[PDB]
Amino acid sequence: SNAMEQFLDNIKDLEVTTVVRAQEALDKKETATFFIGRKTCPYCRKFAGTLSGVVAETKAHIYFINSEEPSQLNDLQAFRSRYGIPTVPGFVHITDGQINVRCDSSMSAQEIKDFAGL
Repeated sequence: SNAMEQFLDNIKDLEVTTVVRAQEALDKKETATFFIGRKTCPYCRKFAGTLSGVVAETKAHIYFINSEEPSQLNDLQAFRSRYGIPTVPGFVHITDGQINVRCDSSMSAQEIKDFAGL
């Protein structure tokens, strides 16, 4: 749909990756932030609009994980189960071996910046 195409535009400057890359950030004590969601969900689309603006404003590097990528089905299931992400959108901030998860499509620009340490 037109709205899904707007989603693809909104996420154009996010870096597509997988849950394995998030686990690497945990294990290596890296700081990295991930938006996990799907273009097909209106709440993911709302969140992606807000996030898009934050990325444009800050020039931040934030990752995107497609929560319905066919080739990633059981890795996604396992990660979402292990880290408590039963709905999308999910916003995941990893730093110093610690993971923080928020599943709330309404997060404001400031809340997003606060959460991602921007």
